[PDB]
Amino acid sequence: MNTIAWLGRLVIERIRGIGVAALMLLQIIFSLPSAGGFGRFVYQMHRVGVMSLLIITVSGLFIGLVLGLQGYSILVNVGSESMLGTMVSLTLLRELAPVVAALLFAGRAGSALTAEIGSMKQSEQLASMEMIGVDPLKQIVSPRLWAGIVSLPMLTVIFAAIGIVGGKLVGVDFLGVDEGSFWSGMQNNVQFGHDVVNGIIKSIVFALLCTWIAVFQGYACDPTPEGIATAMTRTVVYSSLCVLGFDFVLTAVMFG
Amino acid sequence: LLIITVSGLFIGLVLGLQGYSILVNVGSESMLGTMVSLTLLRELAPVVAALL
Amino acid sequence: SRTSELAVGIFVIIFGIALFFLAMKVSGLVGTNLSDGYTMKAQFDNVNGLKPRAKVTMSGVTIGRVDSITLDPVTRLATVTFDLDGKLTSFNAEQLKEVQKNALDELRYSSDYTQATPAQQKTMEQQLISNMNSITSIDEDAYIMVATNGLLGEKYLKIVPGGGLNYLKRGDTISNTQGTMDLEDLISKFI
Amino acid sequence: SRTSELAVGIFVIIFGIALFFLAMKVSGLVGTNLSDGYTMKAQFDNVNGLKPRAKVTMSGVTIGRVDSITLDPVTRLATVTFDLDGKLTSFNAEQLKEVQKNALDELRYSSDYTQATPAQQKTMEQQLISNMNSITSIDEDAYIMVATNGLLGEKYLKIVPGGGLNYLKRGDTISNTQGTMDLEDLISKFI
Repeated sequence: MNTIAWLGRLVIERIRGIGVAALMLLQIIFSLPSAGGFGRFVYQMHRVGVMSLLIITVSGLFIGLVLGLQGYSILVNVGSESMLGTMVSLTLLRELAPVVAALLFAGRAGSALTAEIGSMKQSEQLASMEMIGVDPLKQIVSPRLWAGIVSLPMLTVIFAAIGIVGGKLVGVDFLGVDEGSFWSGMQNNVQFGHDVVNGIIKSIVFALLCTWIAVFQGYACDPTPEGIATAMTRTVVYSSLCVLGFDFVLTAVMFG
Repeated sequence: LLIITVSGLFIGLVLGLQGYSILVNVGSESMLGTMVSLTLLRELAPVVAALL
Repeated sequence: SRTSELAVGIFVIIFGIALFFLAMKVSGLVGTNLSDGYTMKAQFDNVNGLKPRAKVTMSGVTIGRVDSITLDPVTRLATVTFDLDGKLTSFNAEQLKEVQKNALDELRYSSDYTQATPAQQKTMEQQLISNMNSITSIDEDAYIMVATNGLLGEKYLKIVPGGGLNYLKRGDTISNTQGTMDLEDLISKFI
Repeated sequence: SRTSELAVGIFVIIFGIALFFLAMKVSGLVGTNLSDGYTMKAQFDNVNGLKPRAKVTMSGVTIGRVDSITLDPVTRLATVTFDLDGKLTSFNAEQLKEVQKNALDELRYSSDYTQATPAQQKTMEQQLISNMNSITSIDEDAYIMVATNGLLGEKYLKIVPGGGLNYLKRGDTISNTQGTMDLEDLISKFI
């Protein structure tokens, strides 16, 4: 009965680990900012956001070419493909662009923060910063958290806009559907406040979880060159489970 | 095995909940079992299970 | 302190279950999120394609859901059992003022004047013991039926409000019903 | 140094394009705008899926929305409020004489004035004061109805015009109606 005893010891440490990461979040956001805190947030928007711009724009095109090619092969048997422009822009705006653009943000810019704060912990830069008197949560961690909550909802819109434009390329200009019935099928069925705004609120709840996890794993490492790399797979797995987990809860509320 | 089996369930609960909200306006949801098993088998399960 | 951490961790997950069972009720996907519901039932001869959670409509407005469909072996008549919302089909305390001068206005008509007794205090006594307690909007010459909602949409119970004399009590069974007309019969007549 | 101040300023521009493209090239925001609208209403005997914020047509052109579809439980009939427009559907500043020169044309005709109560200036002055404001293009003998486009599309309201010597003023109940037909209606009427 050791394996049952080891399994129960595993999920007790993982429960306690949530409680440390909850108390770490209440110390960051319940504080008025220190002098100079906006100059570092603009710089941290460059590392997290702008470097992630190339992967999202390219991969957003490749889903749009697939959604236009799969939606045409199904809607041609029933002979109604004036709804092609609807189902492409309805699959992206409420479902795929909130979800897939959080599965690529957890990889590229999610795990990179855990390496960045993690390598500062093994090389004692975090411990050296505290003896000077500077608190490393306000100095290092907090400009990285606020640059994650802002930079992902700005990236699902670029994912959704490039995905529709890419779906317009293979649907209208390669397979040969009508251009005017493509766009006029959108404005009838796709509202703004029910679909585009509910695709943004779905990504703010996703941007909080892919950043608060990816910061806590790099702050509570164990300082070891092979203990860092084991916490970079702990933050890609835990982000992809909370994205798909809060997907169903937010879909049932918004579209139920 | 644990991440794939759990995350595979969460997409199935979403595909059944989104495909019902669209196919109830056109009133034809005997095709619900088709479009769920056609989205997974040829498109999502090859792609999402390679992103995890 | 470690204990503190633990606690502040059991409180997140317990709050994480309090949200999942809030957002599952307000979605409609579990429980009954319609107020003060009262239940009626009817007896059909043929109800095809009718599951629970169907629509019950008065003129095309969703007022209720169906809960159970059973079948009597001996008499061969099916059984529906639906629940209706009562916020908008009942006469509440305000809405008694609209019906008391209307449902008792049909009682003191020219038809009932020289018929039972022109001294009777029963004709006003019948109404307020039925107007104040256990009232519906549904009349006693209405029949219910099954319709289609777009010749392609799923089935849904439909009430036909026809005429009006008197109401039902909360829990009564509608006598008059109308069965469906399935697909394989319509193609017999059409040809 | 100046790069990190600039390469974020580009990132807000490319977000600025791809947000503007969603609102005013994909989503319907630029196409919905009630140009100084008002509100009228009606009462129906069947509204089988008239979803809110639908469209209202006069001759096959969008001149209105839908706002509320609730029951009227003293008659158990529907109640729809639709907001039309004040530039597509009414007579503007120059146009006010076009309805007084039409009231004098077909309505104040001498063979029509000699068909009613005897006067010389009773209706002749009324057509200058009633017709000047609170007046739409809808002639009062125009009965609204529910329709659908194609055989899969949503329900929309259709106002069939014709005749009419007075115009519906403001907030008025449109006179006649007809409900929507589906399979429970048609095959029970095809015989």
